[PDB]
Amino acid sequence: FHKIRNEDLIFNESLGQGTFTKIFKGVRREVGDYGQLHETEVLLKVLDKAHRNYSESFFEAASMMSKLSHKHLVLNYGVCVCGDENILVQEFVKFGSLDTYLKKNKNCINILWKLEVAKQLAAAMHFLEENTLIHGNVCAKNILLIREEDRKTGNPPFIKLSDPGISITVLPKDILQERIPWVPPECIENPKNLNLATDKWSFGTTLWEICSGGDKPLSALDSQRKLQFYEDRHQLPAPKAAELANLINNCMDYEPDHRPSFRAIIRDLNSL
Repeated sequence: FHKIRNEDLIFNESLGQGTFTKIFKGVRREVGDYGQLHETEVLLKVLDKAHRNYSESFFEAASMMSKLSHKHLVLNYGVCVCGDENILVQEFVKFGSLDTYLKKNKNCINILWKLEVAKQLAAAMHFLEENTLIHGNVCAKNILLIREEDRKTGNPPFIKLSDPGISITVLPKDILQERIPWVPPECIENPKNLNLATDKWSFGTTLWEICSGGDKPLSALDSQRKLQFYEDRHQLPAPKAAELANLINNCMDYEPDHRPSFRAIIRDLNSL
């Protein structure tokens, strides 16, 4: 990761928090192409100082993801590790996270919009799978809406998959349990079971979010009941708009080896 000086960063408003992180809108002063000076809007992810021991995991998968370039993968500009800070400097996406967008615009999002977003996410995951790169935290909160749909000009929405944050292989067990049903059953059993098949399960959970107007699956269950949901081998309910329900359940297969390739997933989506 390219190193950015704290002096070139301005922190502005808080945009919320992730796991052991705080998120801010900011500005980066930089010299761009042709030597032109820019003041570039950025997204700043700050690891909590109290959790500095997660800094290696905080940067790792993000870095590996940034070693591959792809139109559906978020751009990381670099890191700021001046002083006692651990900061990821990321492109600022105009419309933010998909989960909030789905809820704010539920009445204005139809099946064709959901199908296009599902196809784009599948394309990103197929690219990762072909590169045998595990993401590890596929969820609607980690999908960013670059561009809104514009029916008047035929433009579909356009999304990017963002970074996974600190890996589930190092997070406390109580946090993994709260992340059911995004974290697959084999990873609740053993977080070291994280593998490519992990992302297929979470992708199914993410499709459920996309189809459920930003509802969170199993949000009414506490961690104990989320555990028993997996022990009883339950599946998620079909979303009211159930067009993707079979694909969701096919991806959320309790046998990791039976989860379909993203090539097959893309073929299924194209058939709808």
